[PDB]
Amino acid sequence: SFIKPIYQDINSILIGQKVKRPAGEPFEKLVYKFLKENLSDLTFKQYEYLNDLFMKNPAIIGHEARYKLFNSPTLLFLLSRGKAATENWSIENLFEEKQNDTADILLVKDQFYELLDVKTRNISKSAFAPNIISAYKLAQTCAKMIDNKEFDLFDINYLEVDWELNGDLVCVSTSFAELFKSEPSELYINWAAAMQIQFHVRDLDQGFNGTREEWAKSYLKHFVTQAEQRAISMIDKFVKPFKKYI
Amino acid sequence: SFIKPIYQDINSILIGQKVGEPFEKLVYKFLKENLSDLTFKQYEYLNDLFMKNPAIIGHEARYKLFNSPTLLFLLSRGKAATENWSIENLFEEKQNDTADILLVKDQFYELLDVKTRNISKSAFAPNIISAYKLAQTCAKMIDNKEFDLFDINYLEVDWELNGEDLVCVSTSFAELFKSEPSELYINWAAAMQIQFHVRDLDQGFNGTREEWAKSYLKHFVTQAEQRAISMIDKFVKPFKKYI
DNA sequence: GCCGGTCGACCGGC
DNA sequence: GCCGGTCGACCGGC
Ligand SMILES: [Ca+2]
Ligand SMILES: [Ca+2]
Ligand code: NA
Repeated sequence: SFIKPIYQDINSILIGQKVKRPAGEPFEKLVYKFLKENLSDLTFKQYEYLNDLFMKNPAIIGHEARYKLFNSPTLLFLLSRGKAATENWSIENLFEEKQNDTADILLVKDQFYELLDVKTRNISKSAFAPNIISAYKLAQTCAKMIDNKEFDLFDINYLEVDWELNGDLVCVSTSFAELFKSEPSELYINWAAAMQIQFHVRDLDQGFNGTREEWAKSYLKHFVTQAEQRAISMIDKFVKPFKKYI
Repeated sequence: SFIKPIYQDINSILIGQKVGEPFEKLVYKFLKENLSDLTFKQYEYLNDLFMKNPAIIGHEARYKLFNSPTLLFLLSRGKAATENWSIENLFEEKQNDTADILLVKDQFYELLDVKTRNISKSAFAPNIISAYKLAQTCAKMIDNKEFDLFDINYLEVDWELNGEDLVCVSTSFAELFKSEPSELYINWAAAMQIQFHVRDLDQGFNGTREEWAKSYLKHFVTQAEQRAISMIDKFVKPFKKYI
């Protein structure tokens, strides 16, 4: 992680900070801005990242060509836009943001990538652990890590930003965590909720003590297990209760 | 539908005015200017139903005000929020709310939900309403035998950024309970949500509401079964080889 | 404490 | 044409 080193300054900086008001999504703008002010050469929005990468090789055109530019089936898988969209990319037609992009920020250096996703959170309101990342996307991710044996390329990390309403919104606190540093098997997969791993960064454990490859293998086990179970529970929850009306 | 008659009226004005989109607010206005009398935001309606009965208090009691195991289900905000309600502590908008707009007149409820559709970006049908919520609804409907109480209608609002702002391009209007059930797409991963564009929605169903519920339920059961099988093939067969 | 449903609308593979 | 996964968080029942 490139950002733990200065997490305290981030912490201190953000705590206090305020934003306008019509959820606290725009708090991420500040993270990016701050990160942009103390890690300039490592910080990109994910679209911003693709852009630079496609600008650096203006001759490489066409999506299959541009895809080769990643040098990593896995990173290829997490950061890249679609074929047509890769096809039609151009200096006059840059990538813009996209709800469904994996990361909110990339910190990259010496060909190591940190994918930062910023979970905002209204602590005054209830406490509903939010979507973290797709369980299925995380699974395909692991398969690739083994299949290409890319176990020392990137990490997925989270920066919670707590805030509350005050006349203006203001961050009262923040947490930070590392995905690949948590227990694969304790991860809560919410299937209906777009199959999203769900937790509060605050409460995420970091006691994991094995290799990255092991982690992938343990996650894939958890996933498959929960997948089998879910298939079964659907009969109970979704069929059984309604057979009677037929 | 208290909308269908004046659909022409609505449509006409909608096209050409500007403002994720949120013309949802726009339309409300029209319906308020022209129907201020049976036009509520869902939550607004609730303050009204609660303001108009200052005697009844606590939740157990306040739900009787719905006089409907079904509307209750679809409209209620739930024990604690309801218990804690009072004129100095009114409901606000809740992301979770079933409806965007509510037209109720002579004890018939029209549950309206607009769908904004960036018509320039993609043809990605949006979530229309959780299929499982709907199941529960149909079940209640059946049970409590209340087929002539409420409609769930949609009104699409297309748009593009042809200018400094967005801009409505055109609209559409369908009725969930006029569609063929067995035909509705249930995207399980997407919050178990029925997905469609209003413009493409079949409106050719000619049975009883009782029939519609019975058919929709069969469709749900069938589709819940295939999804469970889909999971094995999609999220189990392909990864077993890594363990 | 524990658990999992809902709104919102969004591409892109073949 | 046919399909369906993804980000965003967010509530209440026992
Ligand atoms: Ca985020
Ligand atoms: Ca809506
Ligand atoms: Na809906």
